[PDB]
Amino acid sequence: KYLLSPETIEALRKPTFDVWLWEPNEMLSCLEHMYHDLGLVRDFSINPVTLRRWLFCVHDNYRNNPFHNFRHCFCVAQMMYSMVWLCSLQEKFSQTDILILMTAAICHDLDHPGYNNTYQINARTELAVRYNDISPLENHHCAVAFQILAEPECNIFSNIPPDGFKQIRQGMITLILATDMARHAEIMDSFKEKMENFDYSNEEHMTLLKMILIKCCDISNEVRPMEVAEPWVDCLLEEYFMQSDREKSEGLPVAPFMDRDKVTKATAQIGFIKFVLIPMFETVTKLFPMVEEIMLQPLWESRDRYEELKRIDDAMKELQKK
Amino acid sequence: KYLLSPETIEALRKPTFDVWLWEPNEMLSCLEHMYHDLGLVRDFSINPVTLRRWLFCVHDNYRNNPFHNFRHCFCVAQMMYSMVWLCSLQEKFSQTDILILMTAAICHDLDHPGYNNTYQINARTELAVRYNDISPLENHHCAVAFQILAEPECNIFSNIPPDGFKQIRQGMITLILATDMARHAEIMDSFKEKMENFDYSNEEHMTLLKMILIKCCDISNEVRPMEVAEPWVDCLLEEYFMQSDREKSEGLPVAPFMDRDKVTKATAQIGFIKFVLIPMFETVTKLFPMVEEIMLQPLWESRDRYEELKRIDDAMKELQ
Ligand SMILES: COc1ccc(NC(=O)[C@@H](C)Nc2nc(=O)c3cnn(C4CCCC4)c3[nH]2)cc1
Ligand SMILES: COc1ccc(NC(=O)[C@@H](C)Nc2nc(=O)c3cnn(C4CCCC4)c3[nH]2)cc1
Ligand SMILES: [Mg+2]
Ligand SMILES: [Mg+2]
Ligand SMILES: [Zn+2]
Ligand SMILES: [Zn+2]
Repeated sequence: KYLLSPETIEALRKPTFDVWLWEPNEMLSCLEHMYHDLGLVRDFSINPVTLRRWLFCVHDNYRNNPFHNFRHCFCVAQMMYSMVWLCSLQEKFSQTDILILMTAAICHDLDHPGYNNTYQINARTELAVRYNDISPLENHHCAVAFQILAEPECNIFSNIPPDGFKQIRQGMITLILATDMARHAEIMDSFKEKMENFDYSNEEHMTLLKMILIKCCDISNEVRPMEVAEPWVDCLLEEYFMQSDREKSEGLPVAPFMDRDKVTKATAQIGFIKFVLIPMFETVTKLFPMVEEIMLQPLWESRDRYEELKRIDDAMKELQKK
Repeated sequence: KYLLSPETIEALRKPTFDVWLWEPNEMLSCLEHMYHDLGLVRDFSINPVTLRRWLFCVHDNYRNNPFHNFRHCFCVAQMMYSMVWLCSLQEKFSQTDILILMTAAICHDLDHPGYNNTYQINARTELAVRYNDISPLENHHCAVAFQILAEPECNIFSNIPPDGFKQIRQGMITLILATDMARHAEIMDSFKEKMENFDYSNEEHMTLLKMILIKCCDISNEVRPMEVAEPWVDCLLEEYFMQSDREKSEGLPVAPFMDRDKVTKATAQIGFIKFVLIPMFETVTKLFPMVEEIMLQPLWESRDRYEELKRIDDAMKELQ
């Protein structure tokens, strides 16, 4: 099982990579390859043995949730990796920025519990109390990421000078905190503002672009081939129901899109695709045209397919009406 | 002792109150009085007994630092109390806002370790790593505040509907997080921006004002009579120097303004009074003119005194 075939290693570079075919060790090997392949091990003097141990801690710090598990972690990092090639991001970003994008992608959901921020806050959990209701999950993911890096045996940054560490740390924090969907509209507005006259030499412009990139990868499941993308919806709804169930037997509010009685696989995706994914990737296409064909296309197909599924679903519902 | 006298109860409403005369149990009694006096106990159905246990928990959660200790906590709240009367804040703010201001003031520095954010961040402390370098101390103060309020025996908000709690919690977090001096100019800029045409109806305007109010009380030591204020400068430097020593000892960056070899009592206060205190109180005076005579005058006087103490210091150094 261990040892990636050259076929796999080449497939790893595209958004068509079948993320379900592999097990922890294989995905870990793939992640390891990405760091070597992108020139990060080289340019940052990353002890290659430390790189593997680090990946092991990361994996150990992910929970067995239906959706927010290590495989999701792998999907986001693999999609980021695909973006780097598709958009030749190495022509626009320094290696440090590439390191930040990949590492934040891998760490962005560390120790996720399976219940979102709205639950944390409403249920006044320890995390919501610790972070004063401000992106409790994302703040936690960052903290865990750096508690891991604080451990010598897992410190892939041990050979980077202090100034570079601070720059990397700051960049990662910004990107991980940017994955909080509550800030989606805000961040999209900020990006579309800079978008009027984007400037690659403008640090603030690049910061927003990196935020949009990790955001894109985080919710990119529907960009993948239908057979690869569809099973994720079930995983998502499983986790969502696990929460709405709890919020119900606790008297806490319940979100409709998480309601076991109102949400279907299709209605869970149609809106998300039309008003979240497509708009975001469209803006990104204004910067990278190749994105439209490789990523906006599968999104359009997915949207149409789900709208058809919804009609069959509505038909069955009509037959259940009394 | 813990039974405040009529004289004490009346003096407690002015910024001239001598905070050094009382012991913790007496200060606790004073704080307790403030909640009854302001109508917070009535209007929020605070169980009087719970109010006492809570204050005891707050007190227990402050550390014995030379500056950031329970007495600092008391000064800020006592100054906020003074302000409510001086500016007639109950005419401008709801009882919920008064509650937010008073409770935030009391909890704003909970469990402060005696070393600022720069130290937490540079030493990569547990707190800095937990808060991702974002106002680690203030975030912590706020977390402890609600960890205490989470305990049923200390929950002074136990009889407040959920919607009220949320509005209060959000308010306190905003105010406690606003006490990070790294954000001083930023907050002053936003406030002054609103001040171009202040609107008591505008919630965003009122949020900034509350932020400025708590900020004023937090660094209001020099507004107090010279005899009350003077001792604080020594507590301030003691704490500051404890940090710079440690930083030197651990090979960490040292901030000149906290450096034991460069800071004198006069240089510590002059700039602070002239560029932080006065400008901030000047803007507030625009909304509350009575503040000029009660808080600015003491400031101008302290400024002039410390400026003189400086010329004397320089002449003494020069003489050698
Ligand atoms: C605007 O903030 C939002 C936060 C969560 C959602 N969730 C959805 O709309 C649900 C019903 N559908 C959905 N489809 C996806 O493929 C997908 C991928 N990620 N996510 C979620 C984004 C938050 C974490 C999981 C998805 N949600 C939608 C919007
Ligand atoms: C602009 O933000 C700043 C933050 C801290 C300082 N500190 C100082 O200037 C020191 C030397 N003097 C000073 N005098 C005071 O009466 C006073 C009261 N509080 N503080 C500090 C405010 C931050 C916490 C302690 C004071 N600092 C100066 C400026
Ligand atoms: Mg997340
Ligand atoms: Mg403080
Ligand atoms: Zn994620
Ligand atoms: Zn303070």
